[PDB]
Amino acid sequence: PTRFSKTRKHRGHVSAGKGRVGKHRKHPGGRGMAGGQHHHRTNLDKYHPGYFGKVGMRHFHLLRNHYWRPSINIDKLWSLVPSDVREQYLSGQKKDTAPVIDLLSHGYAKLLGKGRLPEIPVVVRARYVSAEAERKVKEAGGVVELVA
Amino acid sequence: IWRKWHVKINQGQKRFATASALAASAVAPLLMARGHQVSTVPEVPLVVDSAA
Amino acid sequence: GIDLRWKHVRSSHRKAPKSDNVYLKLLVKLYRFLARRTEAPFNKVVLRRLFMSRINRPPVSLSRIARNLKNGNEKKTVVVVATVTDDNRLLQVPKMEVAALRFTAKARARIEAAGGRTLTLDQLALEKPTGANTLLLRGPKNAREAVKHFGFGPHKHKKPYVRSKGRKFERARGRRRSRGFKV
Amino acid sequence: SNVSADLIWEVSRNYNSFLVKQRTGTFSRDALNLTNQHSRKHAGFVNDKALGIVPAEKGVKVIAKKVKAANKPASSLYTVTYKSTARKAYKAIASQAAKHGYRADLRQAAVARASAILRSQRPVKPEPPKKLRGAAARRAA
Amino acid sequence: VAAKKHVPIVKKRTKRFMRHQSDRFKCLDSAWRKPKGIDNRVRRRFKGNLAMPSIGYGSNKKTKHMMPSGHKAFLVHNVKDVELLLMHNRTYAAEIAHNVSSRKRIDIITRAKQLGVKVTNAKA
RNA sequence: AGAGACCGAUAGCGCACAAGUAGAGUGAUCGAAAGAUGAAAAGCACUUUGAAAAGAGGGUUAAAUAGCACGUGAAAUUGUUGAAAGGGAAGCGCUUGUGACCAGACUUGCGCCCGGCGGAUCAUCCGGUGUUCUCACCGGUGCACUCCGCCGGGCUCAGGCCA
RNA sequence: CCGGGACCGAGGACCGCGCUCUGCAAGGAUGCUGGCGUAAUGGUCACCAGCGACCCGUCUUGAAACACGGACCAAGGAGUCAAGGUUUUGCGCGAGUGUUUGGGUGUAAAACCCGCACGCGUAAUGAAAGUGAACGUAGGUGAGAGCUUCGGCGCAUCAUCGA
RNA sequence: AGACUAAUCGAACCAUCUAGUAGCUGGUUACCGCCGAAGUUUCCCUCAGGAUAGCAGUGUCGACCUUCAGUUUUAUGAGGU
RNA sequence: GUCCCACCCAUACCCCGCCCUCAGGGUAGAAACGAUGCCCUGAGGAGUAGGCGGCCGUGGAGGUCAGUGACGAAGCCUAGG
Repeated sequence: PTRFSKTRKHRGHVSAGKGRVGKHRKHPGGRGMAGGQHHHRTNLDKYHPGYFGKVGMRHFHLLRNHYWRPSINIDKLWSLVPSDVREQYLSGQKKDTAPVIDLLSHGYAKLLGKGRLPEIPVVVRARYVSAEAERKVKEAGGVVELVA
Repeated sequence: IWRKWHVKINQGQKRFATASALAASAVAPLLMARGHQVSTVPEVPLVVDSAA
Repeated sequence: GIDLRWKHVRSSHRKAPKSDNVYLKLLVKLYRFLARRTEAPFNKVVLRRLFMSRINRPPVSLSRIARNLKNGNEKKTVVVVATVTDDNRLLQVPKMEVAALRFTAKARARIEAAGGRTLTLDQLALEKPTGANTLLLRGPKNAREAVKHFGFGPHKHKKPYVRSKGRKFERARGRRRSRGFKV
Repeated sequence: SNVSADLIWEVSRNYNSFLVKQRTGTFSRDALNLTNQHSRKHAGFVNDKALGIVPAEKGVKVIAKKVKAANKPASSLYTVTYKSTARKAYKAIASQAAKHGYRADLRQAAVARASAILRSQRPVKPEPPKKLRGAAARRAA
Repeated sequence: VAAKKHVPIVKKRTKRFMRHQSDRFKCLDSAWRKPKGIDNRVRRRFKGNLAMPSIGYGSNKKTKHMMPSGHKAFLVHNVKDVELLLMHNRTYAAEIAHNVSSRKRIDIITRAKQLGVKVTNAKA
């Protein structure tokens, strides 16, 4: 909508708000990132430190699929079972059954461990697992298998 | 010819907005203020028999 | 002449909401009345927060309210002029009595399943018109992604605007000391 | 509920099909609006109880709203025609307004509108012919 | 019918704020325009030049928009419009639109004479 | 072939018209201006002055203030008539004066007393209907120191401009 | 303590502070009287008169300049659109969010419905192989709006010592 | 003779690339209200120009925190005109 | 050259009226209100480059005035309001 924009309030004032001494010429300073090392160095060194230079080794023909392994913490593990079944377990009316959660189906590969866990035995099937995660799931009463 | 002619809005807001309109369609003071001639109609939500 | 340093200096805080919600306008009328004809500072503070903008009213969560429900507060009224959301980590929800601006679908369901009550601000003024036995809460104001870029500079440990994250982007010179200098 | 007189005023406080806005004041063309001003106090089509006066063939015709049958406009208007005497009509209207708490603030306005309608229903007096002063005195000669 | 009682009417000015240099060029309407030149005389407020419209020239808020008789103008188009002035005999005055047929004009004046409303543009 | 929150004769393609035409250059090439009488030509018979172009009468039309220089017809610029000023510029701002021209406002309203005229019908009660359930409408009775409309006389209050 | 003169009369039931206290000069002007009811008061325009008044736009420390453009009039005439960022305002949902590449259907370029994948976010750090977030009621200290059984509990945020 | 090559020659004329680039001249269209500057520091084949800090506007938020001050008094230090 | 009386006028100072901007208050067992309204109180008003707010006009689109018009719409002229 152009009916309310600052260009409609400039009609009648010569120079259209761009100044009388500096007249808004075409390209004073150069096009693009010109002068990066010469007259725009102050900007490129107060901000963006690290722009120039080379670092690290290179890698020909990277295939991103080789590096697919999304993770999941340990406090969100209980959010993988439906709500109605979940409340039955946490409220304490089963006492004799344990859920076998399969991370791979729900789209996870590694089970990291960050939070706490309630003292109910479970069974986890993962591709990768961390040292801290293993300890917590084991002291709760369950075990973790490797499935590939 | 490549200015932005059409626009895109959320389906949630579409349904919210159309629901609000149906609700206001049952308030007789609004019917008058918008310009209709309903000073005769028996009930403000009309429902015909459907046999007719 | 009068030789002053300031003149015709406007205020600095909002004096009316900039939104045009019809239901929100009703709240403002009601609390204008209450704050004018009462002496409880609870009413005046609630009035001002009704004007604020979405970045000045951050969301609170069941865990944050649950934190303040300890050490002898299990029977006060929590009031939050903001949205109230659910927390997927709190495994067992205590018994509460909340008065908020709007809840989420799951947040409302879980509170009423534990055996509490969810109110609105009009009902709150009808039950406790002076704020007795209440406690006001806020959300985390500095928890936006856009606040980690403020005041960027050398020796500041802030976040830069980069189009991607990886090896080739703003690492070579000025960060590591092995290529020139460091910040 | 979520509907009320106050809410309806919020929706129509800015524009409605009964409004006539131009420079030097705004007016409203309603049947149930006394004094034809645009205000919450006088907007009849929003309040749950209002009054209106319309000139009949010999007298006035007073109309009010029945708070119970609000969702049925066919029978939601109490109508009575006063055609007997000015003073008796004045008394009946004032009592109808401010005796049972049915908008006791429109008493003074209801009486005044009745006075205007009856005042206009009289036979008019003839205007006296104009004069011409200096301009047309020369022309008439 | 005379209008309501009111305080006396003061105007504070009667001239029309003509535009600088409109008496010398024919391609310059006399509507006022802000002179925005570097070294203009009127913009610098020299002595002996045209004045400039300020906000200190405004009129009293009680006597704003009233014609010298005491009423305020109201533009009407048909007979249903002059009926909106039923409750305002002593404050407003009707004014017939310029695109109304001659028959409609005489019809309106009859209804207005009954209602006791002053009409300004009434054909002699 | 169908459409548009597009342009409306200096716009929209260079072209709404005998336009890639008229015209320029040895040549490759360059390349315009120009829409609208009236519903219907009913496109002015006849007389008269003039060498003729044309003019004046007289005609057609709702209109010739539409006459093939044709719908509407602004400004720059020009003619006639009417008013006024001018000793090496004119124009302009503040304030009176003379002359010309002109919009408003007032020309009654309310109330009381006496006399006259005309009418259906004041308070009250009974029946029916509606409604905000105590306030009203309709029908009947009510019949002159009650009520209403008009006229005549007298009286109080108010109402325009300058002092 | 007594005279003489000038300019002004804002407000619109009572409510107050008071005094010389059947009242008052105390929170803002009333009383009596005269002429005229129209060109008389008032307004617009033209001209004479007293005082004042250098040509606009622009660059420049400095413009009325012996600095540049401008004979006059009418129409045309200059910060826009797309992709990608960023902060702020309004809105919907909320640990999730996003229908429209596509399918179903239709009063047909409109409106309405559907879901597998996918994008952003929920986890960082190293060049890399790799590893991967709770001792405490998610810590201690000084301030903090608000609440409070008056003892205290202390949101957001600021400073500091720790994990 | 840098002379002539269609009134054109120290490199003809015609169409396209082409709306070729410009740190340089010229212009940049209605009204009212409130606030209101700089020609200075550092860097650049920088000196008719840019980035950076400063001066300015708008939007707010925390309290109404009771803190502050181009100033004076009292006590106590430094200076080489 | 020194001293002493009276007098003259700035957009400066004092008092009063009016306009706007900013700040502080009152107004629902509503006989109530363009609550974006009304009422009470105090101070201030210069401005290029520049920033923000409010309003007025033009060509088109949706809704509404049951809008105007051959008994005369649009347009144009007018020391007439």
